[PDB]
Amino acid sequence: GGVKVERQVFGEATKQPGITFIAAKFDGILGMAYPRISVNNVLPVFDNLMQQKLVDQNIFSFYLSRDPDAQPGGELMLGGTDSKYYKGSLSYLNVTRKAYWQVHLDQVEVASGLTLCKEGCEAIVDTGTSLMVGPVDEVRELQKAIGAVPLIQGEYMIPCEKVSTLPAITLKLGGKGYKLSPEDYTLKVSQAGKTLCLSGFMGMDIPPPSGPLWILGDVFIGRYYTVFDRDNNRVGFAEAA
Amino acid sequence: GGVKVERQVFGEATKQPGITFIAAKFDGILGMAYPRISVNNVLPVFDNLMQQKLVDQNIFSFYLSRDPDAQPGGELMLGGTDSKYYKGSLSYLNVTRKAYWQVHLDQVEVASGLTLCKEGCEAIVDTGTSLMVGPVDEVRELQKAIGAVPLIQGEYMIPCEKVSTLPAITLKLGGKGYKLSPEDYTLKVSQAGKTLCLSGFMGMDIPPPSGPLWILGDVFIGRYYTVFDRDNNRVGFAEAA
Amino acid sequence: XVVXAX
Amino acid sequence: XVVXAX
Amino acid sequence: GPIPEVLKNYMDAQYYGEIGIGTPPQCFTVVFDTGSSNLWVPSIHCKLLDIACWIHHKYNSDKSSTYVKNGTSFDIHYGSGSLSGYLSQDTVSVPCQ
Amino acid sequence: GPIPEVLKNYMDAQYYGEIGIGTPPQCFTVVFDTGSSNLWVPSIHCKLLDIACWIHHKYNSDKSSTYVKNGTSFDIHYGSGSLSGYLSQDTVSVPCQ
Ligand SMILES: *[C@@H]1O[C@H](CO)[C@@H](O[C@@H]2O[C@H](CO)[C@@H](O[C@@H]3O[C@H](CO[C@H]4O[C@H](CO)[C@@H](O)[C@H](O)[C@@H]4O)[C@@H](O)[C@H](O)[C@@H]3O)[C@H](O)[C@H]2NC(C)=O)[C@H](O)[C@H]1NC(C)=O
Ligand SMILES: *[C@@H]1O[C@H](CO)[C@@H](O[C@@H]2O[C@H](CO)[C@@H](O[C@@H]3O[C@H](CO[C@H]4O[C@H](CO)[C@@H](O)[C@H](O)[C@@H]4O)[C@@H](O)[C@H](O)[C@@H]3O)[C@H](O)[C@H]2NC(C)=O)[C@H](O)[C@H]1NC(C)=O
Ligand SMILES: *[C@@H]1O[C@H](CO)[C@@H](O)[C@H](O)[C@H]1NC(C)=O
Ligand SMILES: *[C@@H]1O[C@H](CO)[C@@H](O)[C@H](O)[C@H]1NC(C)=O
Repeated sequence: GGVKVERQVFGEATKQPGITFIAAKFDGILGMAYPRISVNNVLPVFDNLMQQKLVDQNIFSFYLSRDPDAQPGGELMLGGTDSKYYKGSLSYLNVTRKAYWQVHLDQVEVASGLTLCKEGCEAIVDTGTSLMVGPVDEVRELQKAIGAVPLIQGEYMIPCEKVSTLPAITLKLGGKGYKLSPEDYTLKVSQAGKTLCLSGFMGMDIPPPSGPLWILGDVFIGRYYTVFDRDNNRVGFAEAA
Repeated sequence: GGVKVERQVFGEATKQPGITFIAAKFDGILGMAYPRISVNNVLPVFDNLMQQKLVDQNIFSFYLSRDPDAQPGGELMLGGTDSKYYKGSLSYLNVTRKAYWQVHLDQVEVASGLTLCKEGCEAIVDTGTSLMVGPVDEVRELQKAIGAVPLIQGEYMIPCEKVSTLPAITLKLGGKGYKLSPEDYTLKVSQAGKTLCLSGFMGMDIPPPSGPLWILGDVFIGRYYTVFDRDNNRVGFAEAA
Repeated sequence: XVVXAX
Repeated sequence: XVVXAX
Repeated sequence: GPIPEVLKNYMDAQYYGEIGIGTPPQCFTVVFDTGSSNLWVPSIHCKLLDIACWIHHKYNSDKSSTYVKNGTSFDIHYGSGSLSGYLSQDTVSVPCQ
Repeated sequence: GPIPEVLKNYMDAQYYGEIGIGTPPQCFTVVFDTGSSNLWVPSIHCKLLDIACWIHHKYNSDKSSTYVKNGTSFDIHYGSGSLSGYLSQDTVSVPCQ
């Protein structure tokens, strides 16, 4: 059945410039991060639901299909996990700062032996960001190591033929490594009208205060089922199904 | 039957930076302006064709269809005018600077009373330019008068719905007024789909020493059949059929 | 792409 | 959009 | 609980599901963004400048028995775009129930 | 003469047609652009950085009996874009006769 979170405050957008929200397939955004970053300190939808006590466990989980045809395209479950979408047991690690769903990255290693973030860095787990992002210069390095060429502004491309032979990249999160094979981190698109492959890593620096940060976006979540546990303030990963 | 322009020099492109040439449907470009602006003083194809006396009249004419789903999309005629595509009789304007097909505009008048480029200005007739482009604040004024809205960098959108309410614009070339109505100068596109119409006047400042320059692109040639005459350096317009 | 609240 | 040799 | 919410996948770039705002509910598709904390949808009072609401759904306050005005202005900047409007209050149904 | 060259229209923003370079003809689409004066096509030897030729038709001189090499560099900037490469020589047939 649905829930009805009542007396939720939301904004009504009257001006939104740029190509971005014109092109975007979606009408708006429901943010599910911490109230600490809420504009006008509005109480967020999950916090209001939580307060109203409408779910037994204050957790929510994402499954995202990586096949464009495959229905359902993904599944969010409000108040529990779904076992047909992941396999194994979930691996948890705690939130390091409560604003975004921020977590500690131990290091990122391209198999060839390019180790980025050796010494550890910070990452936010974000369902609203399509690709993986990381600091410009570090990502450039990563990109050249797997032979992707620049398009514009930190977006990279690989001739689709090569996908099948690139190195796997491992993100070590909380002890164990999470592995992204080439077909996981490349997106087959159609610019002009043709089969092109986007590199699934784009470089963009987030300024301090909050930055510099890696952003584990849908590319990651597309391979590893993610649970956001507001009750324990920990993120949980498992290989998807 | 074709023409064999022989011994033609042309560029073999090895690097082509940025989005624009990825997105384009075309492989390359065959420039048809005067020799003056040619890179490496290479002799242009039509120049080389007049030189091997391949055509009887050294003129070429363009019909461009304004319906995206029309067979043919338009027609370049090398060495004559195609009578089946125009109505009335050509009126010719003399080329002032023989480098681009340049001509003198007397004024652009918007039917609500706005007159842009009063006291005249210069304009190039360009088949490889989609929209009409004119100097930024002058097009800014034109867009407020017809009520379009800023999109990104000198381009404006209008609801396709509002198009029949819009005034007609009139460019006065060589004593004649050439009218473009709202269905002429606005262009139907898709990002998401429908209702998204571009306003066919883009603002761009071409700096001294060539510029300032207005560009009459496909929007104007789509309404007026263009004859480019190298024997006499005049450009002729007649209403396309 | 799209990177959502800086 | 395409505006062709500034 | 638990409430499954089916998302649509667009190019492995955009994942979005449907929610309802209002009594009776008005249905909006939204990304459930773990990277921000606000809910907003276009207003029917959007300026003609907001090319985005020419083609997305617009919330119409007058058709909701549960609408409470608020009027405070917000402004949000995403890595991908900014926007602004005024805040309002109503019932959110996940899904459009 | 008169030689008719039929153009394909794309969204009223792109009008282009088919020509051939080489004996026997290799066919390319080009816009017959009165705003510039150079003819060019992607080279089969375009750098890996040249994303654009990976999805477009590429000219190969080694299949043309009438090619004369030239090799001087050329570079053009359009109001829309930038390119570079080297010049060559060959027959151009219009249409791809
Ligand atoms: C490879 O192709 C090259 C490009 O065509 C060849 O070099 C060119 O050869 C032509 C032959 O006609 C030269 O052009 C002639 O010479 C001048 C034009 O150049 C001058 O133009 C500007 C103003 O427009 C002037 O101010 C400058 O001083 C230039 O010198 C005219 O008098 C002729 O009518 C005609 O235009 C080019 O100068 C030359 N271009 C370059 C970049 O060198 C080259 O020789 C070819 N090689 C092979 C093996 O094919
Ligand atoms: C329109 O809606 C607003 C949103 O509900 C109404 O006021 C806000 O209501 C919230 C509860 O949802 C209040 O409660 C707390 O606010 C603090 C932040 O604001 C207070 O603390 C800051 C610290 O930065 C202080 O400097 C401010 O002066 C406030 O005293 C949050 O940290 C809590 O998490 C919690 O949400 C907000 O204070 C209150 N403020 C704002 C700006 O919205 C508002 O009154 C409604 N207006 C009308 C006309 O109905
Ligand atoms: C997570 O949380 C508990 C208690 O807050 C802490 O002791 C534990 O060591 C943490 N583990 C990790 C991997 O962060
Ligand atoms: C165009 O130029 C010719 C000479 O080339 C001149 O005699 C003629 O009167 C001019 N016509 C116009 C319309 O300017």
